[PDB]
Amino acid sequence: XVLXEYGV
Amino acid sequence: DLTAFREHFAKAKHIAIITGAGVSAESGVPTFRGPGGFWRKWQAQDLATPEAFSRDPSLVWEFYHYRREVMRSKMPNPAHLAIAECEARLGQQGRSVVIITQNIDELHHRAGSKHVYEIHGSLFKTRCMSCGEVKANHKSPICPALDGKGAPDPNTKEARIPVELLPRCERKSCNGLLRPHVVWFGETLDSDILTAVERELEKCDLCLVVGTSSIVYPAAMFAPQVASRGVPVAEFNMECTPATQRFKYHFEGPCGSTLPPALE
Amino acid sequence: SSDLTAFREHFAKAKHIAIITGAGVSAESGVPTFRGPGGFWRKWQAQDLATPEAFSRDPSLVWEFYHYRREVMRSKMPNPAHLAIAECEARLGQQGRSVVIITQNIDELHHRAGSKHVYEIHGSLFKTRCMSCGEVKANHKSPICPALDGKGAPDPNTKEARIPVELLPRCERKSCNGLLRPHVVWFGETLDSDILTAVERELEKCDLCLVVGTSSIVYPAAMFAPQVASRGVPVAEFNMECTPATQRFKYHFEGPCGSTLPPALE
Ligand SMILES: [Zn+2]
Ligand SMILES: [Zn+2]
Repeated sequence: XVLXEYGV
Repeated sequence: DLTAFREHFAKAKHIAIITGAGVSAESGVPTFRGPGGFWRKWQAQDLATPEAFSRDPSLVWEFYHYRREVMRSKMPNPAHLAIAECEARLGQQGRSVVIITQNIDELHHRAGSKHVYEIHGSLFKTRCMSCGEVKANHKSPICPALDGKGAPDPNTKEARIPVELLPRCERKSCNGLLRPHVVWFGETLDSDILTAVERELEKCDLCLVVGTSSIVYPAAMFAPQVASRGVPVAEFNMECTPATQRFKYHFEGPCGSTLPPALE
Repeated sequence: SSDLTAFREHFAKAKHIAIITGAGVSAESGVPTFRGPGGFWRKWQAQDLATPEAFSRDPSLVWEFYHYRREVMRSKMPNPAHLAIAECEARLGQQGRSVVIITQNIDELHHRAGSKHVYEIHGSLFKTRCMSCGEVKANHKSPICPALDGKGAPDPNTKEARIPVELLPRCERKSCNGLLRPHVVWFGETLDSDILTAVERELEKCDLCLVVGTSSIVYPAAMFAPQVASRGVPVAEFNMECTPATQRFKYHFEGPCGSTLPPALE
């Protein structure tokens, strides 16, 4: 799954 | 160039509008990013996380209670509406218009946009931590214990509510703890939603990025897909647009001003 | 009364609210109204064109003027007041609480914010009246008719469309085929007795009245707010007219409606 803000 | 944009808009038949928090900001909604964006002693980054919730729901719920209450005085700006109206106006003629939004304040819903994708979920939706149910909730206060808590001042004492008295699952066969049905830092987006969006974008023949830019999350997950098919993309935001290297359709300045002319 | 939270406790208690809107609210949405000092249309102000004679004597021209006004709404959105109202009306109704708008405006902006129990007392731009048989239907067609298509340009210089009357909008119930006019009140035209009776009823029922983007002391707000205030029902003004210290009613709330009102009604 896609993190919010790509992890940041 | 404006009238260039207008002739795609004329021709175009499946439009997909991505909204950032620029539009929310234009309605007076706070958004807790950088320059002066704190709540009491913390920025969003501290509170909008699963651990913060595990570790202090009283506090997290205060934060979120406050955000729910502020919407009571905060109305949809002219963009929110031009969209809603354009969606409706176009649909009449069998023309498709969908909103894809990083915002969670239901302001599109209130302007009356219908085919909408809330990709961060919503403030006015609740998820039971026990059974997992997702129901809408616009109660003010969401529960007695929070009644007029969540005040935004650095100094404010913490409501310090016992967890049993935070909002709970009304299906009392469970009575689990509810959380805001919102995507937090370090949580994945709903694959179901992205598939639907991915479909929707692939169908689109004109894309609008509004109150944000193509180059940053979340727009940047999508704009490529559509741009890569040669579909024109148009930004409407406050980001400045350097000399010499102006994009094919940047529309600098507040959405509320820029957009309704564009969409009429 | 400057004081906010005082007002809020009537609002809490109150069960039939009646909100009167002036053109202040329309102005706050960018809507032009052609009286104000610099606001002409080609060679004339509203006063010249918004009359029965002007219509009898040059419908081509009047219809141009009105065609243009209809089209400008296409870019002009409801401001936060228009909505707070609509939302408050809806939110209150849920709890069996009554909310009605009484409005001097003719731009359907309340309708578009989604207010329902509304009284357009000057009629509306987007309603048509047959001169022959008298029929009243809504009309949002753009253009209202082919002959006016992209006419009505506002520049002093602009040539007149000069349309022959048979090609101006007509009664499509061809049992008649009369000429249509805008279903609006013009200068020197009295208000619909039907509507006033309904309003008179509505006001008599109300236990809180709001005057918005106008003031109690001037026509036509002054036909209403006094009647109800005089029975001790509280009246609250929300406007940008200074209306000097003595002319403010119970609660004044000076400054733009869009700012002032949503806090008040939430
Ligand atoms: Zn549950
Ligand atoms: Zn007729």
